[PDB]
Amino acid sequence: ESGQSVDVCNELEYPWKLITANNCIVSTDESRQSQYIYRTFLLYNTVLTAILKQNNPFDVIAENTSISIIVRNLGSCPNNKDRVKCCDLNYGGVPPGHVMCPPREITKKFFHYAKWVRNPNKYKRYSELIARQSHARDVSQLHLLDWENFMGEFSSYFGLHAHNV
DNA sequence: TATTCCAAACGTTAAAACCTTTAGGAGAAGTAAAACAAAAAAAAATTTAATTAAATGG
Repeated sequence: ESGQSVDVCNELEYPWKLITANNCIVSTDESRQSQYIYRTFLLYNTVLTAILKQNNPFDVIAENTSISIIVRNLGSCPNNKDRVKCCDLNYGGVPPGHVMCPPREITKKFFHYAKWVRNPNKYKRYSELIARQSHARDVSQLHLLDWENFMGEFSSYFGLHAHNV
């Protein structure tokens, strides 16, 4: 009851809603974290594309593309192996090196969440994917910790307040 | 001792395909009636003998 609950998937007018309702799903905190990670890594991909003097392999949503093979291509970042070796990439701006090296399993679960889009109607098959507890509690919570570490260090790297989420 | 990924079996959720149940139309044998013609059986009429009714007659 508390807060603004008027935003419901019954967004028609009294009779027309009485006839049919908007397509909708169940939202829960864990899928919300999945979405946060998703949007933030979309932002990260956009910034890479912007400062890149080469293509951005992390920007292709095709099928045969697999985060596994791309990871195998690029590999763990030197000063932090949990990250990825984006330091060697080619930027039109001066290479910041390690600065652009996100974690590993975070990107894995990001890609698996992304490949959801093929059939959104099977929403639950990936609704929670990134932050799933499939112990695994430690694994996924520390993955969230690593992701938010990347988020904050990026934000500080460009003066962005951590509160802009 | 204890990693590290790299590969690999397994479960579960959708898609797709498949069998199902019912519904509408299509001939198809089966029953039946339509009709056909002999056969049998009944009916109809026939003719004589017998009977009686009546006139002729001991």
